[PDB]
Amino acid sequence: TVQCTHGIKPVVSTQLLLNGSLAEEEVIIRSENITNNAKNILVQLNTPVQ
Amino acid sequence: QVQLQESGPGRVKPSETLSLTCAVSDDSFGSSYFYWSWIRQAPGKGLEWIGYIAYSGGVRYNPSLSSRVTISRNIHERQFYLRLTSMTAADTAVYYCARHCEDDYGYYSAAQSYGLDSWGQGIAVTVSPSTKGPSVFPLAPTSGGTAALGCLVKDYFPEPVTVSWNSGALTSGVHTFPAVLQSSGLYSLSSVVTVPSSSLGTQTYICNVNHKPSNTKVDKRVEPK
Amino acid sequence: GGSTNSTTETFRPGGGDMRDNWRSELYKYKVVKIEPLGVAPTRCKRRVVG
Amino acid sequence: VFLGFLGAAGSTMGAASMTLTVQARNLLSGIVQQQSNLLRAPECQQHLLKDTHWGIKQLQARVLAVEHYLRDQQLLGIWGCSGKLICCTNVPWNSSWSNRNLSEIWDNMTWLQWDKEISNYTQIIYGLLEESQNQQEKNEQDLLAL
Amino acid sequence: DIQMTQSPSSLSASVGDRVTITCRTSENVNNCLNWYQQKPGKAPKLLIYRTSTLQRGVPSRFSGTGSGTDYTLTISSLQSEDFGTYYCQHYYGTPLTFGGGTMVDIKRTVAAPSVFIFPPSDEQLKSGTASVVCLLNNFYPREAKVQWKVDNALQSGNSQESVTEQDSKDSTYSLSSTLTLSKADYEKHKVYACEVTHQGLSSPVTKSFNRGE
Ligand SMILES: *[C@@H]1O[C@H](CO)[C@@H](O[C@@H]2O[C@H](CO)[C@@H](O[C@@H]3O[C@H](CO[C@H]4O[C@H](CO[C@H]5O[C@H](CO)[C@@H](O)[C@H](O)[C@@H]5O)[C@@H](O)[C@H](O[C@H]5O[C@H](CO)[C@@H](O)[C@H](O)[C@@H]5O)[C@@H]4O)[C@@H](O)[C@H](O[C@H]4O[C@H](CO)[C@@H](O)[C@H](O)[C@@H]4O)[C@@H]3O)[C@H](O)[C@H]2NC(C)=O)[C@H](O)[C@H]1NC(C)=O
Ligand SMILES: *[C@@H]1O[C@H](CO)[C@@H](O[C@@H]2O[C@H](CO)[C@@H](O[C@@H]3O[C@H](CO[C@H]4O[C@H](CO)[C@@H](O)[C@H](O)[C@@H]4O)[C@@H](O)[C@H](O[C@H]4O[C@H](CO)[C@@H](O)[C@H](O)[C@@H]4O)[C@@H]3O)[C@H](O)[C@H]2NC(C)=O)[C@H](O)[C@H]1NC(C)=O
Ligand SMILES: *[C@@H]1O[C@H](CO)[C@@H](O[C@@H]2O[C@H](CO)[C@@H](O[C@@H]3O[C@H](CO[C@H]4O[C@H](CO)[C@@H](O)[C@H](O)[C@@H]4O)[C@@H](O)[C@H](O[C@H]4O[C@H](CO)[C@@H](O)[C@H](O)[C@@H]4O)[C@@H]3O)[C@H](O)[C@H]2NC(C)=O)[C@H](O)[C@H]1NC(C)=O
Ligand SMILES: *[C@@H]1O[C@H](CO)[C@@H](O[C@@H]2O[C@H](CO)[C@@H](O)[C@H](O)[C@H]2NC(C)=O)[C@H](O)[C@H]1NC(C)=O
Ligand SMILES: *[C@@H]1O[C@H](CO)[C@@H](O)[C@H](O)[C@H]1NC(C)=O
Ligand SMILES: *[C@@H]1O[C@H](CO)[C@@H](O)[C@H](O)[C@H]1NC(C)=O
Repeated sequence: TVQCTHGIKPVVSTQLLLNGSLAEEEVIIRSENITNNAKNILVQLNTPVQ
Repeated sequence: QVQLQESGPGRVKPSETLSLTCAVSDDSFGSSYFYWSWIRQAPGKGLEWIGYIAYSGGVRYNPSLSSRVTISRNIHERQFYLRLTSMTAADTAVYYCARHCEDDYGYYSAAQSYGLDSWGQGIAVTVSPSTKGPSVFPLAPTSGGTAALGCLVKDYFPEPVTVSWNSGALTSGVHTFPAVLQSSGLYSLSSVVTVPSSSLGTQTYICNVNHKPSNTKVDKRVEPK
Repeated sequence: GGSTNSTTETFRPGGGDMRDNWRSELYKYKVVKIEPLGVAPTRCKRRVVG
Repeated sequence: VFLGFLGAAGSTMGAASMTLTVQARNLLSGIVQQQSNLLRAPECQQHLLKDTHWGIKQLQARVLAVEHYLRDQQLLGIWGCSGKLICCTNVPWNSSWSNRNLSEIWDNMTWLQWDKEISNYTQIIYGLLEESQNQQEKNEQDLLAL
Repeated sequence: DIQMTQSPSSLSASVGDRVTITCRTSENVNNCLNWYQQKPGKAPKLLIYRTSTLQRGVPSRFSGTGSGTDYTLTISSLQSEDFGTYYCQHYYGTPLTFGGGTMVDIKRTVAAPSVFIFPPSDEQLKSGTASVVCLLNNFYPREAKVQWKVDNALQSGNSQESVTEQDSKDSTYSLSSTLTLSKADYEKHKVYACEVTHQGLSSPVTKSFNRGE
């Protein structure tokens, strides 16, 4: 539990996410429950590319 | 919203490109979580969803026509457009632009419409290189009961054609069929009328086919051959 | 996604909304309200009043 | 069966004194629905409060309600009656305020016309109420200086 | 991808009847389905945009139910402005599919079609193309089937067909089936028969003719 969240940078982006926070250990892949051509796939990497 | 004004060319030649425009009035465009789709309907058959453009950007089209369909969105111009390259005679159909809102959050001031509640007036796009003259051929009846006779208007383009019987005299019993677009890109329909068996060879029967684009009024007689 | 018996399945870089960027960093956080009032039986009564 | 909010306003003072919880509730269940902001959370964010001062104006009305509650709870507090709805005090009843007997008051009068008859001396009674406690403060003061 | 099916293809009901339409999906859509009404010629008006959620401007006599792969539109009391063709559509991801459709007209007494056959005119035979005409007149309901037999061989893929709408005076339909073959395919065959299967008939009816007689 926290009184305030961590420091979130409001990075304006469209195709690739920039200057965010990285998931530890393996990368993470996020879709909704249905997963069938309708959502938008969210990807969080463990290693940042430059 | 309620005013989805469509515009464009209802006349496209083969192997060309069909561009269409759909303008929105009520500024629901700028609202997020809105999907604006292009849909065509072939006559007699069902309706086919062509493509959709999202609130962020056009994601997907239909897989059959995926490489030949491009939907654009001019934000500030208040409109969104559809482009279809390599126009064939099979793409001759009625086109609509429809709106629908899906919310992953369900978090708004009011309730939205998941379905297509906003529709255009519809553009009828036809594809053929040029306009032809209507070929009229008679159809002869020789039976005890009330016989029948009619005319066949073939290889004409485009629509419409005015088919009257006895220059407007014969009315009751006449049935005029919708046209049938052949694979050659030309139209073909038939118009018939039921007459008693006793009047065969007694009453003259002439069908008047006035084609407005070609300005060709063809009058043909039908008699037992 | 396309029911082609696992033949088709193509991933393109969408240009998704900016809210998805916020979801990418708010995935771990959640807002709740405290309801601190609980009533339970312990077989004790305030016989005396006042 | 319970007459409802302010139902016993025309009843005898004893009957209303039986349903004072009913009048007590409208202090909280008007303000539970507004602080909820559950039906307000999603409708156009926070009911568009930008360029809408009615929104702030509305908010100021909500403030006045909780402010009035705090006035009554403060008065119950400084009279040593915070936890109870009915408390007895040490202040004797000066007869100049009202000459009516107990039966005529509790079985013949309503709280409205009573509050109207005594609105003249309310401040004096409150002064004795703020003062009388002060003798309890002083007894505790004797226990403090040993 | 996902395909949809409607039952029945053609339906003819009376005013005030509780009518149901079945829409079957190939895959589970998770309550994601829309029902639409279309009077012929106009844009399809929206009816129900969820499983059970009704849209506004829509009377209370409509309802939709179902889950998984089966869904049902229902009308408790029919009306006059309820004719036309009805469709179902799923919005479960890309692409979007539509049902075949349910032609719903007003009920009538079953009448048998007056079937006639017409041979290609001699002028058309000069044009290098031959179209034989088969006519159905004054039949009900809309659902019927036509079949062509050239030299007693069933023909498909070259058999056009058109249909007029429900007429005004008698509320019956008319179907003109046009079989189109080249000039070469008309000479080698001397037998041409058109078979029609209809409900108001106690047996399938066939009308035929020959070449050069
Ligand atoms: C608004 O203001 C009005 C003022 O007018 C006020 O009315 C007063 O209401 C209070 C109670 O709310 C009354 O106070 C108590 O009344 C007790 C009597 O109640 C019974 O007796 C009534 C009289 O019946 C007589 O006649 C019948 C023949 O018809 C006869 O058999 C009886 O024996 C008796 O002689 C009666 O009206 C009343 O009502 C029911 O019954 C009758 C039938 O009897 C029926 O017709 C009615 O429709 C209704 O069903 C009931 O039967 C009285 O006894 C009591 O005094 C002591 O006795 C009781 C024991 O019974 C103790 O428990 C109690 O604590 C007392 O110590 C007390 O007086 C008062 O009389 C009313 N005043 C009137 C009417 O002028 C409203 O309540 C106010 N409302 C609000 C919301 O503020
Ligand atoms: C975006 O742009 C930035 C900057 O423009 C790039 O940053 C580069 O990062 C790499 C990796 O860190 C740098 O590579 C360097 O290699 C040197 C090799 O040593 C020789 O060169 C240096 C001069 O750079 C001399 O001083 C040295 O004597 C040798 O002749 C390292 O020396 C550099 O620092 C390292 O020093 C020692 C070596 O063991 C250690 O303390 C560390 O390992 C330390 O890193 C450095 O590693 C490169 O120089 C950077 N560029 C510039 C211009 O400085 C990004 O790579 C670029 N990103 C993309 C995607 O293009
Ligand atoms: C992104 O994805 C798209 C589709 O999802 C890809 O585009 C497809 O590209 C393939 C080629 O790899 C296309 O397939 C080939 O199309 C040729 C052209 O077809 C058109 O023209 C002919 C003649 O005018 C018409 O008849 C036809 O209807 C089309 O209008 C065909 O000539 C090819 O057929 C020959 O090759 C195949 C093997 O490739 C043989 O099996 C055949 O028998 C025949 O010999 C072939 O069909 C495909 O059509 C394209 N898609 C679409 C929708 O058109 C993109 O390539 C891809 N992106 C990238 C970067 O590759
Ligand atoms: C994150 O992963 C969880 C767990 O795998 C996903 O939730 C699962 O969804 C599948 C398919 O609906 C169910 O069979 C599992 O039971 C679910 N498990 C849990 C723990 O919820 C969830 O959808 C994923 N979220 C993404 C990919 O954004
Ligand atoms: C999750 O599954 C339900 C089925 O109960 C479905 O209705 C819903 O649309 C799914 N969620 C999303 C975000 O698609
Ligand atoms: C009440 O106070 C008045 C003066 O304020 C006094 O005259 C009267 O006697 C008092 N009544 C008592 C003490 O009962």
